[PDB]
Amino acid sequence: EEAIKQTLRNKFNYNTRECQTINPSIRERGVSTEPPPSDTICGNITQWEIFD
Amino acid sequence: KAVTDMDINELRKLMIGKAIINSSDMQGDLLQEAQDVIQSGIENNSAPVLNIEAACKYIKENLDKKFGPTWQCIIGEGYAYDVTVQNNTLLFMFYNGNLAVLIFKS
Repeated sequence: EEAIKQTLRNKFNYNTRECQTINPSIRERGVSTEPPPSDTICGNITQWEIFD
Repeated sequence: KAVTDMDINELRKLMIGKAIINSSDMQGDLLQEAQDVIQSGIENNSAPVLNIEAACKYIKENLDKKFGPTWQCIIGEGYAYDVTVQNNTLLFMFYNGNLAVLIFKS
């Protein structure tokens, strides 16, 4: 009765497919964002320097 | 005649719609935009007598909407300042007579 079961499972009564999904490879990256440099400016304005 | 005839009180009276640039750290194209807005802006709310608050209410709001959120603009007869600013964010142009306009983006 054991052989008859093994005899019941065929190649054309139990095919055996393989299937995987396409997985992207993991990757570890660094990104440092530093804003534009900020420069001190000193200006004086007097009535003469405008007129000059 | 010419320069010799011209006195300060004649020069100021002769011409009000003149324009003169001192410093210009900001890029060439962005100046052309701002210069037109501040000149048209001040003359509008110059009113009977020049409200210096009123001028810089208009210029502040205009330059917030036009470019960036934290834009600071001050005008005056005469003053001294040192002001930390970002690169290519600053124009200093004075209007004719006794009007000094500093505009920058912090």
